[PDB]
Amino acid sequence: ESWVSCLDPEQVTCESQEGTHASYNRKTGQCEEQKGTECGGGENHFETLLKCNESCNDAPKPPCSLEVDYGVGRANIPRWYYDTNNATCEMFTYGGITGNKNNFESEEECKETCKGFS
Repeated sequence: ESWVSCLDPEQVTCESQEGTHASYNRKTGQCEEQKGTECGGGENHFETLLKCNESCNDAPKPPCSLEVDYGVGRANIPRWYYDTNNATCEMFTYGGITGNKNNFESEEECKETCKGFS
């Protein structure tokens, strides 16, 4: 149940080693890379960003509880994301770069999952 690590307190960074790891930052609602080797904190850390993303995709946490993330690529794939700041579903240009749980195929899906569709 690696999705547990996703929903655990963030792993604390470390200035001992130069090695880096992935961790789900609840303040931004996305997986981020940071330097450190398990120098205290929670179990919220992963081998890489893909492992983090997949773990947080398997997490029960509603997609509407995460912020908009359509990647930072240069693709042009229309997809729907929930805006947590304006509390509304909008279409964004998917860049093709990973993402997070907040990722919908349709406006209906977005709204219904905010209602609590599961």
